[PDB]
Amino acid sequence: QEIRTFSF
Amino acid sequence: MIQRTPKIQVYSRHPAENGKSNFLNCYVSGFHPSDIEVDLLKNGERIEKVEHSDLSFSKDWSFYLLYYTEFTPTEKDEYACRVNHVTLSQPKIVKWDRDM
Amino acid sequence: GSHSMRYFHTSVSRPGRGEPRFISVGYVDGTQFVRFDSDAASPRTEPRAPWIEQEGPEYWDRNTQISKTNTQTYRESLRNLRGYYNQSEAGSHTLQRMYGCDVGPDGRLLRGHDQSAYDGKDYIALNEDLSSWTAADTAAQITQRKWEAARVAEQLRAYLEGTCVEWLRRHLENGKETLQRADPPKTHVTHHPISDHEATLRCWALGFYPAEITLTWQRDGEDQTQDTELVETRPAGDRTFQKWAAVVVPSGEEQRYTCHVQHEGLPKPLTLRWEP
Ligand SMILES: [Cl-]
Ligand SMILES: [Cl-]
Ligand code: NA
Repeated sequence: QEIRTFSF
Repeated sequence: MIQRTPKIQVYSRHPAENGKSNFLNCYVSGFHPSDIEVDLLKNGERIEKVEHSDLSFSKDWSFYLLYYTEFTPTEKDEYACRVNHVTLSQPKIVKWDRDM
Repeated sequence: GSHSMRYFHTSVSRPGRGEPRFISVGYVDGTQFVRFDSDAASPRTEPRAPWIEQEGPEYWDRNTQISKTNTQTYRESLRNLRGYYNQSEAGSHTLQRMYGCDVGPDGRLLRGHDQSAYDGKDYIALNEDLSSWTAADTAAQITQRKWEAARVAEQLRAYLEGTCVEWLRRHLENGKETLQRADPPKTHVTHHPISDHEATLRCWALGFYPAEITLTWQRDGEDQTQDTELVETRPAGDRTFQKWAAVVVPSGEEQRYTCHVQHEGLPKPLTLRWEP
């Protein structure tokens, strides 16, 4: 499963 | 910004045997940015409906793609890959050579 | 041997041509197993290897929702990055990110990864400690401070040490007949006359998996690194890889050259010579 990306 | 021009290899999936159906590959790699135009050619003419891999990249962030299609090598037919990229002023044509 | 699960994320702005495309691909070692593309007619996490197809609808739904949210998050990130570099709205830019986990033969965590690049240049990376960041420049320091304030490293550490390795182990078991099978190279040496004075010896490795391989030429037992043309390992399209290494040799001296092959699928390393 993937993880959410965090806003740069 | 800094851009990177594609490396190109043209080759068959299986060992080439004249008259035996095979797959013709054009592997483009080492390039940045990711937009790129790749055609496979038979006797100088663009082969229709060529398929390609999903865009991904190497550890150095440069992109790679595999373009591929069925082909039947013969003594006389000429195959090639034609590549255009922002780093290229003219399309680059690499001929298929069964020794490479 | 050792194994990895990695996701490769590419987002590319294209002003005047809609919103930035986001594509995610997932790999176990050299085997792609999923894709998501915001430019697909119906964007969805899609299987790309047979062994993943057995995952239930919850897997596909959850990953699709994560990826659809990621499309928006990466678009926000591209807008932020453009500002951090004082860049015009006219230009196209690329944001790449790779993350995932490595395990050893025992399935235990070796290390985790979360690294990003902007326009092909390293931007920010999670350090191997999974607790601190390395920022490339004062723009990336803005992202670092934002991720420090939000405790992002702690969230990534929890994922990398838990979810990531648990899923990698699951994939390795479900796809064991391929993912845990090393296929050795089929090897041979060809000879290509150049002139009366010289010929090329080319050592081929075909049909191998995974891509890691050592392929070298020696002359009189001395490695010929500078004088060897070594092409990039290339995909055949049947999961396997190909590679060759070539040396230019004086006529009549061919038997002084040996090609050496090491690969996980081989019971023993190989030594080959041209056999006329
Ligand atoms: Cl080549
Ligand atoms: Cl989307
Ligand atoms: Na060629």
